[PDB]
Amino acid sequence: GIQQLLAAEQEAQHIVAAARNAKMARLRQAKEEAEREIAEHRAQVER
Amino acid sequence: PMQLVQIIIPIESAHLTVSYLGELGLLQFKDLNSEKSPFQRTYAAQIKKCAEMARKLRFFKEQMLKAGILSDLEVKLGDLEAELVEINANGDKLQRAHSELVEYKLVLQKA
Amino acid sequence: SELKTTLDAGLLHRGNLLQTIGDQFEQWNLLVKREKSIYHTLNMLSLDVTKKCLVGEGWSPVFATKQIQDALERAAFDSNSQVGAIFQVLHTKESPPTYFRTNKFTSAFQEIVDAYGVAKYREANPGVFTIVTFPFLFAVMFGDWGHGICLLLGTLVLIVREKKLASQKLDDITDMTFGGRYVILMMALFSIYT
Amino acid sequence: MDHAELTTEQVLKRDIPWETYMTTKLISGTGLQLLRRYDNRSESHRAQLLDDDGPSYVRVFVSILRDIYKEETVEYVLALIDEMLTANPKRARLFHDKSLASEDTYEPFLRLLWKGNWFIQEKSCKILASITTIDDVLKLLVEWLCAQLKKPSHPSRGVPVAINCLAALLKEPMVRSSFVQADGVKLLTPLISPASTQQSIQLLYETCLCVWLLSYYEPAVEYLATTRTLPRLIDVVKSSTKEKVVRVVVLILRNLLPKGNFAAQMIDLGLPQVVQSLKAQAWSDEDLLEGLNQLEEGLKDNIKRLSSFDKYKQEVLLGHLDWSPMHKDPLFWRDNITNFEENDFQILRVLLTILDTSSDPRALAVACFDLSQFIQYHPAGRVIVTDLKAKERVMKLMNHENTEVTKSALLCIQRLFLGAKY
Amino acid sequence: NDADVSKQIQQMVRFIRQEAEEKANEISVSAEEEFNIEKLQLVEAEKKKIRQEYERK
Repeated sequence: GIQQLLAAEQEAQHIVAAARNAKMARLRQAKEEAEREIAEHRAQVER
Repeated sequence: PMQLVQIIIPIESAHLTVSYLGELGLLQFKDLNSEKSPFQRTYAAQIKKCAEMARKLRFFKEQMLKAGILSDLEVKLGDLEAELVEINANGDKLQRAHSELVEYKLVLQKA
Repeated sequence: SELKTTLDAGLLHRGNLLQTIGDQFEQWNLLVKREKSIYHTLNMLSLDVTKKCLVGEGWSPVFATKQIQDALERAAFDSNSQVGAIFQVLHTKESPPTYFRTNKFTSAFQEIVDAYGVAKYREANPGVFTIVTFPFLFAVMFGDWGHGICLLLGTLVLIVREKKLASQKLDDITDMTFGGRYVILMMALFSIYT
Repeated sequence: MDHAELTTEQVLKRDIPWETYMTTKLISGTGLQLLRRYDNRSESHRAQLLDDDGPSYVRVFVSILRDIYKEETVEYVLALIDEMLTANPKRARLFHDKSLASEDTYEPFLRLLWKGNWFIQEKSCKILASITTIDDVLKLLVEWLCAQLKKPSHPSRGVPVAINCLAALLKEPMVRSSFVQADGVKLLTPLISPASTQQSIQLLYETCLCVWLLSYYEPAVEYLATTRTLPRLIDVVKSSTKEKVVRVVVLILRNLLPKGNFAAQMIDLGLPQVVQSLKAQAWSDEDLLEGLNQLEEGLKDNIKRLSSFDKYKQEVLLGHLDWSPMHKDPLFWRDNITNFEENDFQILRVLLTILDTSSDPRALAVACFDLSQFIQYHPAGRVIVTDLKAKERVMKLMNHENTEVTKSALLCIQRLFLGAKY
Repeated sequence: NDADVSKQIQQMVRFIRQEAEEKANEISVSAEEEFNIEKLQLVEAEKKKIRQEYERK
């Protein structure tokens, strides 16, 4: 009952924490990847 | 022979469930959350807003009774009360102007 | 004269508006009563954010709980919610207050008898015997078969006019007397027999 | 998902003895043996058989199941394939392997589109999950909806199952851009407001999350601009109690907020009032409340632009006056008095003629409310209105029907009246 | 048990579906969109600067 209901709440909280971390993870990963891509694009200008 | 009943009404229909229960009425309310005062509590802040709306509605009803009337909803009632108050103020101002002009007319006629 | 005419027009418009304003406030009174009841329930009963629902416990008649909880759950489901309300039972060592069901005629006698107190959920209810015992004893002190007829006739008019009486208000003593019309009629019949 | 699970039950319950059909040549004999092995990959994992370790063996069996066209035969295998992508113990790798191998991906494509409605839903689910340009091409105005939805309901029986396939495409931005070229956008906005489901939030949430991704795509933003009742769809999502469902409607609205469209929503649908109503609505998510405050800030910037138009008397010119918050507001009205009196109340005089005759009683009422603002600031402005006959119209207009027209006309009659007699 | 356990499982399913499919999905998709836009917003300026340097050369 109360313990059974608490498990769903704990799972929801864990999923919320994962989603919160996903923002920073995606931001940093995209920043690095697009830095590499922009470096390649700037190299293209040299060619 | 009554007995305890424990249930949970989801917030998606908590107000609807409360209204449906109050349509007939079977179980008395508990008192667990009453120790937190009208200060926030579970929904006492919402209860405070509802009480303010009810006070506005009561003021409107008292004004209507004083006017001899016959007896989102809270917002509409407040708007109607404000309109009635404005109409009464306009009527009072016009009556005062009429009284002043009548006094001036009487004084000028006597002169 | 112009200012008086303007004031009269404004007063007429205000009265016309108030004619419907009072009609709206008639139902707004019940709306405010329901809002106050919901507010009292919210301030008295807590809730669980984890359950995302208002939860608690309270006394309810078992016969009533056999249908009332199911009806509430069905209404909650019909309220377009993802799931209806619960109907689970609860247990505790405390003895909740309870009241025996009151009939239309037995209500007055039950209220008169209950002025001494209450009992457990299904404990002794002396009102059952006293509903007839009090007429069975008060008759002797006023036994005269020329006045009991008058008392019954006086009670009879109250019973007949009950349809209009239930709407129109009366004097506080008159209202208290009208509240026990059936009991008065029974006592008058017993007095006539005595 | 429970909805995926209920469809997955119908198939895995009903049994299909391939080897009898294989003798009839309906299915390959090796494929028939493979189909039993693919379903029992979990049993092989319990036995620790080497077959469970190899993704290719299950992928070959999945390809044979994909080839079968009959819905019952395909479902008894497609449901197992859907379970395999869900369960690590049975054929967890095969789903990624099937996409990697050209033949297995082609077999899923053959299963996709033309198939039994239960099988078509199952096939259009495994193909959608990464573990594709061909999948984007398979998407069309009818889509898998011509079978996943209530028409040809079979087991999937649900527009949301078709919407789930659309939501999967939303994840690939180019595929969403391709889906923008496809029509059904007007149907999608009404469909997003799905009201009937086991969970009310589930019915509209899947459409809502996809709508936020749709806002990001610029071609889909152009499609969104064409779509109408966007405020009504958002309002129905706001009406839905679940905070997350409303938050997705709010997140999409904030991400795609166009100041012009938002101002139009504020002027007609009271979007700023709706932001106040968002605070009035209970919201579990902090972000949803934060978004409502953000919406009011953006609405306030739009109101400042509206105030400049009100002083410019842009509505006066069009004779297409509407209530707006700034014109009613006193501080804006005090500045507006001088702007309305451009030269001897020339701009006001045009409004006075519009007040005397208007396309709508409410439009005349809007002019009367503006006249009450100007009359309060300057008594002489009312005298010009009397010359325009607006004052004469006001007294009859109070008698005239319509709540807005009567209330504004009564205010105009009293506004003149207070000043005539002192 | 019975109605009680049915309500419990319904509450669990509703909570998981509201938190995951409606909310957590919204945060994830917002994060993905921010990842798409934000660094390209600086890549454009870097490209403009590179073009200016190439023009000077």
